[PDB]
Amino acid sequence: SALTQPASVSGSPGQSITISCTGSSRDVGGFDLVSWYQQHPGKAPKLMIYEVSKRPSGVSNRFSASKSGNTASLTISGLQAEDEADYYCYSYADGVAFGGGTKLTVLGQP
Amino acid sequence: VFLGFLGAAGSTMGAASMTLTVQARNLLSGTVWGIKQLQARVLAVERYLRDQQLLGIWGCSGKLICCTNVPWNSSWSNRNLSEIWDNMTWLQWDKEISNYTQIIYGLLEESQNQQEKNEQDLLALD
Amino acid sequence: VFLGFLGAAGSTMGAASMTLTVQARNLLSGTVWGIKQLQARVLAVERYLRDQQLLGIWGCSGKLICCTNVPWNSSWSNRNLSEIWDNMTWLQWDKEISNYTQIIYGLLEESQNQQEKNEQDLLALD
Amino acid sequence: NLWVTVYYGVPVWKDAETTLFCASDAKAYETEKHNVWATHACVPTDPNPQEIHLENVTEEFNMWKNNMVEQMHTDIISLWDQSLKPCVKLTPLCVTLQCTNVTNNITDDGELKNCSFNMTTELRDKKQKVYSLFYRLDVVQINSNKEYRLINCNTSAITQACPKVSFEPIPIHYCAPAGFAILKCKDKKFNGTGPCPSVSTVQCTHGIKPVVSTQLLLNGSLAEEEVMIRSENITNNAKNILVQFNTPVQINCTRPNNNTRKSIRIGPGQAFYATGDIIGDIRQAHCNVSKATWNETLGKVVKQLRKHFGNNTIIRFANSSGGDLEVTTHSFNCGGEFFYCNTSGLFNSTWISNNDSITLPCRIKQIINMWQRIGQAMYAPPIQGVIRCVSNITGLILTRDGGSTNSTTETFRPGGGDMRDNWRSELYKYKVVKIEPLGVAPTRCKRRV
Amino acid sequence: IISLWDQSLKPCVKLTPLCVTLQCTNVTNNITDDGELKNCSFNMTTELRDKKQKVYSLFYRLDVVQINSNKEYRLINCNTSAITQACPKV
Amino acid sequence: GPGQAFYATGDIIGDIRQAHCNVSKATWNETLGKVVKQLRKHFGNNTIIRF
Amino acid sequence: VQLVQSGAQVKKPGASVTVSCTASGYTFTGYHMHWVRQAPGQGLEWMGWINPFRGGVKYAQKFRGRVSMTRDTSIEIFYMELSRLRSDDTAVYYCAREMFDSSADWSPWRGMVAWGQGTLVTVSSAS
Ligand SMILES: *[C@@H]1O[C@H](CO)[C@@H](O[C@@H]2O[C@H](CO)[C@@H](O[C@@H]3O[C@H](CO)[C@@H](O)[C@H](O[C@@H]4O[C@H](CO)[C@@H](O)[C@H](O)[C@@H]4O)[C@@H]3O)[C@H](O)[C@H]2NC(C)=O)[C@H](O)[C@H]1NC(C)=O
Ligand SMILES: *[C@@H]1O[C@H](CO)[C@@H](O[C@@H]2O[C@H](CO)[C@@H](O[C@@H]3O[C@H](CO)[C@@H](O)[C@H](O[C@H]4O[C@H](CO)[C@@H](O)[C@H](O)[C@@H]4O)[C@@H]3O)[C@H](O)[C@H]2NC(C)=O)[C@H](O)[C@H]1NC(C)=O
Ligand SMILES: *[C@@H]1O[C@H](CO)[C@@H](O[C@@H]2O[C@H](CO)[C@@H](O[C@@H]3O[C@H](CO)[C@@H](O)[C@H](O[C@H]4O[C@H](CO)[C@@H](O)[C@H](O)[C@@H]4O)[C@@H]3O)[C@H](O)[C@H]2NC(C)=O)[C@H](O)[C@H]1NC(C)=O
Ligand SMILES: *[C@@H]1O[C@H](CO)[C@@H](O[C@@H]2O[C@H](CO)[C@@H](O[C@@H]3O[C@H](CO)[C@@H](O)[C@H](O)[C@@H]3O)[C@H](O)[C@H]2NC(C)=O)[C@H](O)[C@H]1NC(C)=O
Ligand SMILES: *[C@@H]1O[C@H](CO)[C@@H](O[C@@H]2O[C@H](CO)[C@@H](O[C@@H]3O[C@H](CO)[C@@H](O)[C@H](O)[C@@H]3O)[C@H](O)[C@H]2NC(C)=O)[C@H](O)[C@H]1NC(C)=O
Ligand SMILES: *[C@@H]1O[C@H](CO)[C@@H](O[C@@H]2O[C@H](CO)[C@@H](O[C@@H]3O[C@H](CO)[C@@H](O)[C@H](O)[C@@H]3O)[C@H](O)[C@H]2NC(C)=O)[C@H](O)[C@H]1NC(C)=O
Ligand SMILES: *[C@@H]1O[C@H](CO)[C@@H](O[C@@H]2O[C@H](CO)[C@@H](O[C@H]3O[C@H](CO)[C@@H](O)[C@H](O)[C@@H]3O)[C@H](O)[C@H]2NC(C)=O)[C@H](O)[C@H]1NC(C)=O
Ligand SMILES: *[C@@H]1O[C@H](CO)[C@@H](O[C@@H]2O[C@H](CO)[C@@H](O)[C@H](O)[C@H]2NC(C)=O)[C@H](O)[C@H]1NC(C)=O
Ligand SMILES: *[C@@H]1O[C@H](CO)[C@@H](O[C@@H]2O[C@H](CO)[C@@H](O)[C@H](O)[C@H]2NC(C)=O)[C@H](O)[C@H]1NC(C)=O
Ligand SMILES: *[C@H]1O[C@H](CO)[C@@H](O[C@H]2O[C@H](CO)[C@@H](O)[C@H](O)[C@H]2NC(C)=O)[C@H](O)[C@H]1NC(C)=O
Ligand SMILES: *[C@@H]1O[C@H](CO)[C@@H](O)[C@H](O)[C@H]1NC(C)=O
Ligand SMILES: *[C@@H]1O[C@H](CO)[C@@H](O)[C@H](O)[C@H]1NC(C)=O
Ligand SMILES: *[C@@H]1O[C@H](CO)[C@@H](O)[C@H](O)[C@H]1NC(C)=O
Ligand SMILES: *[C@@H]1O[C@H](CO)[C@@H](O)[C@H](O)[C@H]1NC(C)=O
Ligand SMILES: *[C@@H]1O[C@H](CO)[C@@H](O)[C@H](O)[C@H]1NC(C)=O
Ligand SMILES: *[C@@H]1O[C@H](CO)[C@@H](O)[C@H](O)[C@H]1NC(C)=O
Ligand SMILES: *[C@@H]1O[C@H](CO)[C@@H](O)[C@H](O)[C@H]1NC(C)=O
Ligand SMILES: *[C@@H]1O[C@H](CO)[C@@H](O)[C@H](O)[C@H]1NC(C)=O
Ligand SMILES: *[C@@H]1O[C@H](CO)[C@@H](O)[C@H](O)[C@H]1NC(C)=O
Ligand SMILES: *[C@@H]1O[C@H](CO)[C@@H](O)[C@H](O)[C@H]1NC(C)=O
Ligand SMILES: *[C@@H]1O[C@H](CO)[C@@H](O)[C@H](O)[C@H]1NC(C)=O
Ligand SMILES: *[C@@H]1O[C@H](CO)[C@@H](O)[C@H](O)[C@H]1NC(C)=O
Ligand SMILES: *[C@@H]1O[C@H](CO)[C@@H](O)[C@H](O)[C@H]1NC(C)=O
Ligand SMILES: *[C@@H]1O[C@H](CO)[C@@H](O)[C@H](O)[C@H]1NC(C)=O
Ligand SMILES: *[C@@H]1O[C@H](CO)[C@@H](O)[C@H](O)[C@H]1NC(C)=O
Repeated sequence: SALTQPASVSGSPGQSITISCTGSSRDVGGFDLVSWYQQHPGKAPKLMIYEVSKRPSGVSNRFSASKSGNTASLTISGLQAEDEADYYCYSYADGVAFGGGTKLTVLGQP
Repeated sequence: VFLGFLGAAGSTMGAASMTLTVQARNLLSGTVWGIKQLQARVLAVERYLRDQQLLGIWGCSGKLICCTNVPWNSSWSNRNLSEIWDNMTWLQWDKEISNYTQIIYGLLEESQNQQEKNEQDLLALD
Repeated sequence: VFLGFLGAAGSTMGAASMTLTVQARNLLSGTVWGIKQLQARVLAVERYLRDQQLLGIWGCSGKLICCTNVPWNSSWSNRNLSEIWDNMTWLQWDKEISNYTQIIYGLLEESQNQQEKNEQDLLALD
Repeated sequence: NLWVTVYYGVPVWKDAETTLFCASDAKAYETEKHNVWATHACVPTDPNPQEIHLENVTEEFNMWKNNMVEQMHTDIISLWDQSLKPCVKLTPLCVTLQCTNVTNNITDDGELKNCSFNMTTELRDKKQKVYSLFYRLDVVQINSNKEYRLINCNTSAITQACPKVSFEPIPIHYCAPAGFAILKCKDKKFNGTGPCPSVSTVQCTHGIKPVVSTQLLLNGSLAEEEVMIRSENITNNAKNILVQFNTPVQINCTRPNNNTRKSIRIGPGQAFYATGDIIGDIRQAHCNVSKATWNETLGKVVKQLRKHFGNNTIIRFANSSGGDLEVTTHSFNCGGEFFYCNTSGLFNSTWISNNDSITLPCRIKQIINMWQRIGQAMYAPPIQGVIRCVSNITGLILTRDGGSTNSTTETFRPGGGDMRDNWRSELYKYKVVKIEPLGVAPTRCKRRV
Repeated sequence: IISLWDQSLKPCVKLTPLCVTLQCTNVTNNITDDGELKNCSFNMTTELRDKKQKVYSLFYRLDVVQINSNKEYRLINCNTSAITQACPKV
Repeated sequence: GPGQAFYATGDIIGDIRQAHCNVSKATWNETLGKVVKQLRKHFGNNTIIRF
Repeated sequence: VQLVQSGAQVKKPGASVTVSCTASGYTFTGYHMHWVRQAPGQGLEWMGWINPFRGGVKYAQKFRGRVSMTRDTSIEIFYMELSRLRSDDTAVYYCAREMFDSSADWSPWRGMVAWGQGTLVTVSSAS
């Protein structure tokens, strides 16, 4: 895809983690609308971070989003067992481009 | 004092003369069922112009203060200045003078502006 | 000069001080889809009378000129006459002073007409 | 020490929005034609269209945040509805139409259905059997021969535009009331946004022909000097590319079939104008464009597009992606009946570094539901005789295609559909401003006691 | 309120072809009902003027009144007055 | 219609009951009593108020 | 708001699959509609977007020519037709409602707030 995400990240419950979305200068850096969707295994994804940093309704303040140059980042504070799902990055690369997807695992074997 | 619209309505007439500025600005306020406001705000503009036209046809041409050469007739509830300007309010005032207000306007616009403007016109005639 | 309506828009405030008689004359302009013209010609007269009321409740009562006794507060863009009447135009002027117009109008009406008009009344009451 | 002074009638304007009225030309006043679609009570225009010019003036124009186009769109929709309402309703036309193909030979495509049906006459007791010649885009088969019914007999209440009115776009001048002025940006190079160097004041605009068309700005105003490419957000491809030509491209559109009109009486005082038998040759509508002029115009457009995207790049054209018939094709009204030319032979070229005419098939669709007003569709009556109109293409409503990981050949496809762009092609250089004639200013003057 | 009420009903749907002879029967219930639920089936003009439609509905007792085989009903206020359905978008 | 739809009541899914409105008997008794204490003012010093 | 989709489909390689997504609980003619494709076990893929007002569609480069997106504003249903099906097209398809209106406050791409239940299409050369 037009973005490169970590293959799988892990963390301990209650801590904070940072998932990186690495894009070029014309997709992630050239605009300010990197979003983060939460896809549970076998279910439809859910928008949990719209715009580039703002979050839509239904999502608590445990998620935050930032951007440094052409590298976006999703920070999760206070990890919980419910967050053991996939989290996809999204950017406007002269169109629609998504991150490679990253499997999240908390309090569990790799 | 700025006590809002109609702030000193119940206060004395002498003190109610210092709040005429808040009510002089509020007299203008800047399909179906929209006809209400369109027929009301055309009534507001036509109403304020009626009072302004009267304020113009009289010897005032001025805002919130006017003095005319019509002498106060004793038949119009003869009292004293202290008995009125401090013991009465503007609410109580018109309630007893609501007899001659139409004719008081008459001698105050006819005998004044048709005379003192004509006297002023002939004073500059030379 | 008569350069048409808003003819001296980009001109300096000193030169635009003589075209005031123009931009005033064009402030009044003498079914379905015909409600537009009626609503527009009502809004126009209401806005014109709002501005005229604001002008009357000030110590002007007249057009194209006015003066008063309210001092220019040093906080409100303390400059010189040529620094404002010759270095700027009305557009940049109101743009940089689109802060205090409301409170300036309020002071102009309150501190003057509620004080100087009653002052005239009491000095003529003798 | 300084003192405040009040100036009444200062050259001061502020951005606002207000109900703009109209002003029509009195030359077409003798063409009343029983309340022509647009101009009925439009006040006469200015005999001397005074347009004052200004200097040392700069205004931050915005053709995409303009509120004049919204007022124009709402006024056009309301005027259309109010001109449609007093016409005849076609609610009894929703009947099972026994339709066969027109009397023709092989190599026909439908597109001409001879439909017979039991229509109600004047007397409620008796009934009547009448026939008409519909178009395939107007009927749909319900499922012995094949039975059809009108396309808008299940989702909308069809109404027939009473033919006493016309559809000719008449010059409409959107004029602002007292205390308001309109600022014309009379410079050559103006992309739509930013400050305008030459900002003049005027009471209102020129003669605007409210043409309702897609993929092509017919009978529009030409560009200041050279072809101009206007888009809200260059990076956005969805933003409809608004091209303004400098040379009008002639386009000759002809409905060659000689249609006869049958005035069937559906009710007491209720008429119904249907297409009788076509007398003459059965051809199909077409729109000729001189191939050389269209080629050189597309060349100018790609030359200008090579300025907003890279120094040199490859620009490609293609026929519309998809959607309703009103977007995939070029829609417009020529002689009172709206039709659509697919215009595939107009967007086909590809430019990288460095006498005849093109003919496009045009399909007619009498039952119309423009502006997507769900529940209220229109019926366009037929027009007697051959229809011919020579229009001037002066604009293009394009849209850029999505990019990729690497994009060296950007492709543009026609589009639009939303009629706000047809108005943004005329109300881009205008903006309304309210006058604030009250101004406080310091000086040495001071009133007496 | 009255004038504002009518202006919200005029653009709604009119039910003048609604009240035809309704073959109303009592809904599927047991004894000790009170009525109050009439299962009415009636012919209704479909989109096409030619074809007709045999459709049913569940009206209340206060809405229907028997006009005078089983019993036949019709809408209560469908003499007297032209019934109008308040379009449910509002 | 064409394009005119009479929203009718379909089959009632579930149990067939009738509508009702509940009102706390503790409050309603107390509310009406507070009214009688005020209503007795306008009719005699003490009279029998019946609802 | 709810986006109800069809059931899982079984198509042979080289066929054409037509999926439907019905919407409920909002204004149908004021929100874009994205068509998202996802192979089971892989990342997320985009196909195109539909504007219900006149149905202006824009497809992705990978499926331009194969995919055709339309809509019925009467029933308020988006239809996606896919031809020249290959073994790679065995995947789950979703319909994503845009977060905001496309006509207002929409220059750039953002938001897929609501999704569908997803339809699994199985393309395999087996019988
Ligand atoms: C761009 O500008 C073109 C120049 O004005 C214009 O072309 C003319 O369009 C009119 C109609 O729009 C053509 O006139 C028609 O002529 C026939 C023959 O007499 C009339 O029957 C017809 O009247 C119709 O009558 C119906 C019944 O009363 C009524 O329902 C219809 O609405 C209509 O009034 C017209 O008068 C004229 O020949 C065209 N001239 C040429 C040669 O260009 C284009 O249509 C215009 N394009 C757009 C997009 O508007
Ligand atoms: C539209 O339909 C409605 C509903 O049917 C209808 O309203 C009803 O009309 C009838 C008359 O058609 C009314 O009937 C009367 O009701 C009173 C009170 O119950 C009875 O006393 C009457 O009985 C008799 O009374 C007198 C005895 O000497 C005589 O006048 C005569 O013999 C009477 O039969 C009689 O039943 C009924 O009350 C109303 N009310 C209802 C149910 O709505 C309405 O009039 C119709 N509109 C029309 C016809 O335009
Ligand atoms: C009013 O009438 C108009 C005119 O008929 C009508 O418009 C048409 O509606 C039909 C359905 O109501 C549309 O047909 C659909 O088209 C899509 C195209 O992708 C098909 O996918 C639909 O189903 C087919 O495919 C399914 C597979 O997912 C199969 O399960 C199914 O059996 C079908 O094979 C279906 O055919 C049609 O496109 C429109 N367009 C036209 C011709 O105008 C409108 O909907 C009516 N409105 C109402 C409900 O009153
Ligand atoms: C559409 O269908 C109708 C119904 O058939 C056609 O009308 C009928 O057409 C026939 C063939 O022309 C007519 O028959 C002959 O017409 C001439 C007219 O001069 C007449 O002199 C002959 O004696 C004979 O009647 C017929 O009258 C006519 N009318 C009907 C309703 O029967 C119609 O022509 C068809 N239109 C097309 C172009 O397909
Ligand atoms: C843009 O151009 C394409 C290519 O012309 C248009 O689509 C294609 O149109 C042709 C002619 O109608 C179709 O050909 C016919 O297809 C049928 C089956 O659908 C077949 O039975 C006929 O023998 C004939 O081959 C063609 O299928 C169709 N689609 C494709 C994939 O080529 C398209 O409509 C144009 N778009 C616009 C907006 O004009
Ligand atoms: C009031 O009367 C109507 C009409 O009898 C009742 O509706 C009908 O109920 C029957 C079942 O008792 C339905 O039949 C079934 O329909 C399904 C539809 O998919 C079909 O698969 C079955 O084989 C069977 O035919 C019938 O469709 C339904 N409607 C009509 C138009 O007849 C209604 O239920 C009664 N009221 C109540 C509350 O029971
Ligand atoms: C509307 O169109 C705008 C076009 O200018 C667009 O903003 C611009 O987008 C480009 C990328 O397409 C940015 O270019 C580069 O800017 C810096 C350079 O170091 C980095 O972010 C990247 O290298 C980037 O490619 C422009 O900086 C950016 N802004 C400007 C002033 O041109 C908007 O994003 C579009 N959408 C919106 C929401 O306005
Ligand atoms: C619109 O009309 C044009 C007319 O040229 C169509 O273009 C070609 O038409 C010929 C007619 O025999 C076909 O064989 C071609 O396949 C068409 N396309 C191309 C790319 O040459 C065009 O396809 C039409 N658009 C439609 C049908 O929607
Ligand atoms: C719809 O119209 C048909 C017209 O035939 C009605 O059918 C008749 O109904 C009566 C009363 O039930 C029967 O005695 C006849 O035998 C029926 N005729 C036929 C041919 O079926 C039908 O009842 C009407 N439906 C409603 C409820 O309005
Ligand atoms: C209404 O009555 C007419 C009677 O003419 C029906 O038309 C029938 O006869 C026509 C003349 O030969 C044929 O062209 C029609 O196909 C034929 N229709 C049938 C029943 O097949 C007409 O169909 C009747 N009702 C409608 C409008 O369908
Ligand atoms: C009532 O009289 C007092 C007298 O001092 C005055 O201050 C007050 O404003 C009056 N009431 C009002 C609100 O007019
Ligand atoms: C004063 O009153 C008397 C008696 O009513 C009347 O004749 C006279 O004209 C009045 N004078 C004025 C100034 O109105
Ligand atoms: C004025 O006073 C007289 C009595 O002198 C009375 O008849 C008349 O009604 C009064 N007019 C009013 C109160 O307007
Ligand atoms: C611009 O300035 C010149 C003087 O430099 C003046 O003559 C002209 O009128 C100004 N333009 C406007 C619109 O006032
Ligand atoms: C002048 O400005 C100061 C604030 O800087 C304010 O406190 C003061 O009241 C102002 N004076 C006048 C005359 O408005
Ligand atoms: C007035 O000035 C203050 C201080 O700069 C600023 O915060 C405020 O927004 C201004 N108000 C205006 C420009 O109306
Ligand atoms: C001709 O018309 C008949 C009648 O509806 C129709 O069945 C047939 O397909 C049409 N043929 C074409 C496409 O010309
Ligand atoms: C037009 O120019 C302005 C100013 O540089 C810029 O902000 C805008 O995005 C440009 N877009 C258009 C409308 O072409
Ligand atoms: C259309 O016809 C006119 C003459 O009526 C001619 O001048 C023009 O060149 C023609 N346009 C085309 C596209 O052939
Ligand atoms: C347009 O003209 C150029 C120059 O002769 C030519 O290369 C190109 O193929 C032409 N395109 C069309 C559409 O005829
Ligand atoms: C489009 O261009 C191709 C050549 O690139 C040509 O074969 C085709 O016929 C053209 N389209 C039309 C509308 O004929
Ligand atoms: C092109 O034709 C239209 C027809 O309405 C006309 O208005 C326009 O002025 C013509 N083009 C030019 C530049 O004359
Ligand atoms: C049936 O209908 C009649 C007449 O409306 C009613 O009296 C009766 O209670 C209903 N139900 C039963 C169970 O008979
Ligand atoms: C209505 O229900 C609420 C929630 O259960 C309850 O608190 C309240 O007391 C109830 N009111 C009545 C009239 O029972
Ligand atoms: C109703 O409630 C009030 C207040 O508790 C009480 O005084 C009164 O006696 C009660 N009435 C009855 C009939 O219980």
